[PDB]
Amino acid sequence: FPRIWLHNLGQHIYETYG
Repeated sequence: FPRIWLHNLGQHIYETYG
């Protein structure tokens, strides 16, 4: 489940387009 540490990685993308 992406909910694991794979979920915090999605937050990085936001900074790239933030």
